[PDB]
Amino acid sequence: ELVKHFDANRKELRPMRELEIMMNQRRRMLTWLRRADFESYAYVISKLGLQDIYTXXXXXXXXXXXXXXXXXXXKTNLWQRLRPQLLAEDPVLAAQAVATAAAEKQRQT
RNA sequence: UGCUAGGUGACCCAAUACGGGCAUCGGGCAAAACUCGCGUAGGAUUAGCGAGCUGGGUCGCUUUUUUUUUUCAGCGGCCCAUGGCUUAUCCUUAGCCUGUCUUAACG
Repeated sequence: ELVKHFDANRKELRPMRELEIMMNQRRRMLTWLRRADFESYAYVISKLGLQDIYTXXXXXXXXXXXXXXXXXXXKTNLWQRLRPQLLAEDPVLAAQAVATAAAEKQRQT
């Protein structure tokens, strides 16, 4: 609901720090819980439907079939960078992004 | 592989009588050569490595030789898995360690 609010409001700045605090503590919680109780980890990111976000390294891929996804660069504003990360780790938000993109492109047409 | 001692000689030299060289065998211990575990000058005004930059298969990788058992590497050619590192590369200083001097010691 905050990412819906935050394509709605762009120039908000105070609890966007709090938005970062939720994203970072959620990352801490998954990366702890995978080490701690793996069945609960898999259970939750199947029920919510989330990918793996755990950590010259590999992000715990399988034995074979080593499909990969790594992004490293070779001055920004806020929401122009905080939007595609939160789109990137979460597939439901990517689905909402492509759905509202098709919605606006066929609503303007 | 290299030394020293042995034992052999259808060989050569020496011998008022006998030992040396020369070939081969094998006992003793030995070097050599390779591999990896770590250590190691600073520089971001060196940030990507202009590269096979790492790995797997295939050969080529110039010898059989005592009983159940025995023989490295990208080093080159070919495919191929697309990865390997990130003080990685690049620069400039510099042989390295024990040493010697000092400090009470650490340095």
